[PDB]
Amino acid sequence: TEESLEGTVIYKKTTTFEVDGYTYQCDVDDGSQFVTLYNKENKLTYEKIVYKDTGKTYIGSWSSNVIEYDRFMSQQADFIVDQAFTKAMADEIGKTELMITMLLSPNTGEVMEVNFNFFTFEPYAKVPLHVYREIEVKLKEQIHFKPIEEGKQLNYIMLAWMQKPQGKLPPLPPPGSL
Amino acid sequence: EESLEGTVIYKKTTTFEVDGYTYQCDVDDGSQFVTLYNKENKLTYEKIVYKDTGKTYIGSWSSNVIEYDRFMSQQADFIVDQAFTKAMADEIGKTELMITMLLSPNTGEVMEVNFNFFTFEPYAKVPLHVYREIEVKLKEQIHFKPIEEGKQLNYIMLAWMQKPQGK
Repeated sequence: TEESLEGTVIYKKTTTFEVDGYTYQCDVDDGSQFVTLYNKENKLTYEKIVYKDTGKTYIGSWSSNVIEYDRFMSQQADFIVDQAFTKAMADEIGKTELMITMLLSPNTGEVMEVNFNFFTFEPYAKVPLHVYREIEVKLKEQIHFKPIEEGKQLNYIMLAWMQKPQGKLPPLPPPGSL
Repeated sequence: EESLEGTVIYKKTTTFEVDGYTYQCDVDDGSQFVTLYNKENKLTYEKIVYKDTGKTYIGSWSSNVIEYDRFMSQQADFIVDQAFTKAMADEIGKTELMITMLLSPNTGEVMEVNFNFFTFEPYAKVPLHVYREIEVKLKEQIHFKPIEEGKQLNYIMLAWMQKPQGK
């Protein structure tokens, strides 16, 4: 809980990180210094979102056209991201935001893959790999949304958002069923 | 040498009346998220707000609610650790329990405690007396001084994630 950012940039160029139990790929565009960080087992990182029946591109933007809104699950995803960072990291990060992407099954709405985007000149580029791994694992374990409307027809459902860790309280729990 | 139970205890919304206390287990069927609490608790679903305005308090590392007390935080962690046996802790693995203490913004005493986990996690096989013990001990032993924004809230929420080490 007192672990901080590392002193030097970890994700500086295209690299593979083989750690105990998992491998992450770090892809860096040299001109923009934009980083795409993902479990190397992921297959959909650069895949086009299409209607699976036809291969035609899906170009909607409103999430209610692909998933049923769920307040708790949405806030829990935000909480998982926020809670992975210590106060020391969050204080060093300041106002800069991380991009997180969850790729959902269009059948079950479960999180199949997670990936991260940020720039090498941002504080996210000094965040220890185990933080990103923890986010990936927890999102995959806990989060799902019901596919609806066009979402049921896609190859996958992409939920990408910008967030900064700030030390938020956990969400109010959903009420008990029955 | 008590271990986790063989089947999930907290599978659906249920009231557990045992000799000496009653716990409510609320389970959201879609998420399989469990909220486990003493049925006498009233604040489990109460929004934390600034009492003067009713505006929601989101929580932030930049907003102090209590005076930092390392030793008191260590006692809270010790209570949670010691309530589990080594056998339970070994079966639980890396998964963490969420514990929430709700404090008086006046006295900083722990008014209520509740627990959260998912039905598919090992915490859903932890005997009820473990949670009861944690609740009782936190309420009697743990207190913090409210300061700054904490004095302005309806209640102070201290929530954390912990994997028990076991007695």
